[PDB]
Amino acid sequence: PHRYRPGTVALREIRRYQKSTELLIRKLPFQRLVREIAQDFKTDLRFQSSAVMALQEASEAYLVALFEDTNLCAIHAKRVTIMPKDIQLARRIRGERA
Amino acid sequence: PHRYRPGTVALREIRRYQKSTELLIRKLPFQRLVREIAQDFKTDLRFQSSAVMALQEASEAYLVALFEDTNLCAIHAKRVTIMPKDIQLARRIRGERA
Amino acid sequence: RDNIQGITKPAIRRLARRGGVKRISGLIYEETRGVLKVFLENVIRDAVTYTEHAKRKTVTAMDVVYALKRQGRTLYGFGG
Amino acid sequence: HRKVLRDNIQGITKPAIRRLARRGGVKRISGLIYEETRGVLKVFLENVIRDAVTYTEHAKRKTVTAMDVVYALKRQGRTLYGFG
Amino acid sequence: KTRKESYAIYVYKVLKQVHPDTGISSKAMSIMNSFVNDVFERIAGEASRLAHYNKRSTITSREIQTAVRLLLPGELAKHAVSEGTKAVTKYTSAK
Amino acid sequence: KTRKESYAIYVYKVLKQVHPDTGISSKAMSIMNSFVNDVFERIAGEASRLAHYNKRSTITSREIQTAVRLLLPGELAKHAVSEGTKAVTKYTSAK
Amino acid sequence: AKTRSSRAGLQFPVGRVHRLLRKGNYAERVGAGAPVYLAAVLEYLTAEILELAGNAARDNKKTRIIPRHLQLAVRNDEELNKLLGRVTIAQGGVLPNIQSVLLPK
Amino acid sequence: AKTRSSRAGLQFPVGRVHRLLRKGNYAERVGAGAPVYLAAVLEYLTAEILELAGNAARDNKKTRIIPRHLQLAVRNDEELNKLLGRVTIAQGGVLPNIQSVLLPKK
DNA sequence: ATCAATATCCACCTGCAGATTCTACCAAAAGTGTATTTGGAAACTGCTCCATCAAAAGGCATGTTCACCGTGATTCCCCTCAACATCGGAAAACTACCTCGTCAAAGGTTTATGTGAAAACCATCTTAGACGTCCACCTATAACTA
DNA sequence: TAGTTATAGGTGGACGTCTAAGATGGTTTTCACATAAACCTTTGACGAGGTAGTTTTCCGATGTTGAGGGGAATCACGGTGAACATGCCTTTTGATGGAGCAGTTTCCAAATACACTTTTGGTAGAATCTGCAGGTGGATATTGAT
Repeated sequence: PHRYRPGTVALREIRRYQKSTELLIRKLPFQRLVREIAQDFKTDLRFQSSAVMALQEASEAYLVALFEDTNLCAIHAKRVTIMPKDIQLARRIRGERA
Repeated sequence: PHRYRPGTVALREIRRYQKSTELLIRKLPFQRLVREIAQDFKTDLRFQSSAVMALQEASEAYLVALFEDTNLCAIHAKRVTIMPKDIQLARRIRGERA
Repeated sequence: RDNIQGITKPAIRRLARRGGVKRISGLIYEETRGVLKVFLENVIRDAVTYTEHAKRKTVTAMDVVYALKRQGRTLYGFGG
Repeated sequence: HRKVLRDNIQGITKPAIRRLARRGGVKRISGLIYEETRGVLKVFLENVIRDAVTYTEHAKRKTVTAMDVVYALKRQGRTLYGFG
Repeated sequence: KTRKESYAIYVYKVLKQVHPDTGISSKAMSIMNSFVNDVFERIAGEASRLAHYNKRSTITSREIQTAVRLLLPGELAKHAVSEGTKAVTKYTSAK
Repeated sequence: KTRKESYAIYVYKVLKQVHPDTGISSKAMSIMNSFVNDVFERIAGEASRLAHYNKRSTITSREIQTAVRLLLPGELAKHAVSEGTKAVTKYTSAK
Repeated sequence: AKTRSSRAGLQFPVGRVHRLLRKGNYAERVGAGAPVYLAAVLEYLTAEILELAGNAARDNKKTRIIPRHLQLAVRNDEELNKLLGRVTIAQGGVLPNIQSVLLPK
Repeated sequence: AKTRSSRAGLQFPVGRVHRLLRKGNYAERVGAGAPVYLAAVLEYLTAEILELAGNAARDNKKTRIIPRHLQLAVRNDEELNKLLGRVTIAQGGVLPNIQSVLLPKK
């Protein structure tokens, strides 16, 4: 039997994904989340196929970016693990929670 | 002989300065720094009194505002002392050093 | 119903990894979803405000982008 | 006329620095800070003044007006109130 | 003479309206003035952009609305938007 | 007919002027187009504003300059402001 | 003659705004109701602050509203603070708020 | 007749820009040299990216410049990255950069 | 577990400056009113592209179980906070003094506001056709114990 | 260190959309001569006001001496996240019937563009304010040792 060490095949992913450009959310759950929030905001609305991805591209690139900043927050606390406490600090300094 | 405890007459000021609105740098040493950065940038110039103060108001405000953000970066790392490491982070997420 | 929970915990960590992320808490995945919702809400809100104004019933890519611009998230690649 | 300018950046007194810091809600301040600060300030000022003058220059004027300073701060996304 | 028309006259009018027994520092009035201006530019352009986006060649009250509905935070938008349609509809009737 | 004018025709021209044996995606073209668009808007307004600041009733190449000097970072501004004054002087002379 | 402002029951200059939207190259063509609508939005917001400013000036035991009062208003208020996010007020000061981690024992 | 673009030795549409500055309500009056100046700035910047894009597309062993190449260009470059600060590129990806605190042991 | 004892509000009251508050007057704007100007919102109408429902990979979803990283302290080493000593230098008046940024003129461009006539450049794709997906097949670089 | 799990890769052949050469129709611009209308380069000149220059005053700055206590430095070892599995719901990856909404041609007004014709501003110009800006006690907290 073989076993990978904890937090070390983790890296294989990071590099792999940092190399790739593609969307890390399946369009459909996202599609569902978008259409929901729009109707939960204005009754019966349609969306250009482009418009949905456009949003996803935006959405992800943001999280992507947020996480980067959240990363450093952890490391600053002499920590290794990201937690609500970080995102809080991240968003508060950014100015969206400030 | 009467002595205030270390880190307790500190707070006096906080409460004192947070309540006031005056500028915490002396006009003149500031005056020079502005004229310098501008002359050793574009020679033999002049500054309307206001244009000088307008700068200082702004400059001060900025730093106080930065310190706020900095403070939270200390408090995040369990710490209670502001050090370059914090400002680095503070600016980093703010986007100017990233 | 909980399409916000449709943002799969792996899809979350995949996005996290791309940020340069080594260790991820269980509490994160919820917090994240929250933030995303907030983000989306804010965008879509403004996005629709345009669709609505155009006297249109279909949300265009432009609407989505003009909203992102307003947000200070300037997007490239959709006629933006 | 004229005299020259040398470490006016050091003219931003260490106390003046901590006074500003206190107003941020600051309890403990390192010795290394005071330099870092000055750095940041310089950077700030540089960036502002740069744009600020770019206006003065454009106006075909030799005097830096409050407006120039403000239109610069606006550009910077530091919208200032109280100088027209 | 130079003549640099402001708003102080009106800001004073709408002060005395809410608070008839309260003055105001010229410094504060200036801040206040920079506000009404800042707010103007913000809305005006956001609406200027709108006509363009919509290949529309005329600025309308309808444009101001959506600009206001975009730029202004929650309840404040609602309250402003209301008073807008309110003064407008008064101007339409009382011609 | 619809007619949706882009820049792609020119984008490709200058592409082959820098790398003759190198193409482009259509999706990358869209990004490139959005750039020239955003960058257009950026400097434009910046300079549109500049006229008003200085009470000037007409945009000039001069307003573009200072606008570029403002909008564009360090060395890239220098290099830009160059080709600008360059192509300009070529138009004035070879008129 | 009747002032266009009074034709909407406003204190703010409806005519001025109409001119100010022309002298800004906002569009080829300005509306007739838009300078009215906007002049009111502005009126509302002005009065809205002034409202919160007055009380601020009163809590601090004064007649004339000074800068600090405008900041104490805006920053203590939820929505204005969001609207005036990227904005700094001259002689504004700051909301006294110490972290509940630095407080004594 | 001679194209105004060739009168400045440019590939970018000098006439188009002249019209585009009118159809934007930028000012009451547009200049004659301004549409020229700007058309060039744009030309330069376009070419400037494309330059860095080409090489990026070449390092990754391809002919056609795709989105990723544009991002790999912009974000790896110092100044563009600053200019396109608040900007996101569709299908951009990210610069691979792991923190030198999470890396193994030896 | 009660006493020193700064420095806080704060109590008035000096008095000093920065509000309004008349009283205009240029008088810039704003407003009244009329033809001209055109941008719109008016109603049609042929379709692009948006939502319908359904075949089979693709990857989501707990489960099990173990290996390091903080809802544990504790130590202790030296960071920087707190009086206080002592002038240097900021501030806060006035005095030249002359540098430059406005009000008014004043032609001299520099630009716009018509439209015939050729000249890109974009639907419109139309059609080659070419770089790239998409993975075989074994290199082959690291990895976590044999 | 030498493995032997896990694919770091890694390097090359056909289908396959989907670059981009082409052409054809425009056709929408783009240009290129018209014509004062007017936006801007002087260009004096007069003062604001911004620089410098001088002085007297006290108000923060600096530069020590301690040393309480906050920063990190490591342990107990809890116990929280990452593997390494099959368990499959559901998200792709494909058709196909019309709500919407662009492209057309229109009077209907809903703004431009002027001519004067009264005001609402707006500095300014003082004209007197009269709110609050420090000055010396003073009662009053709350630290930090008796």
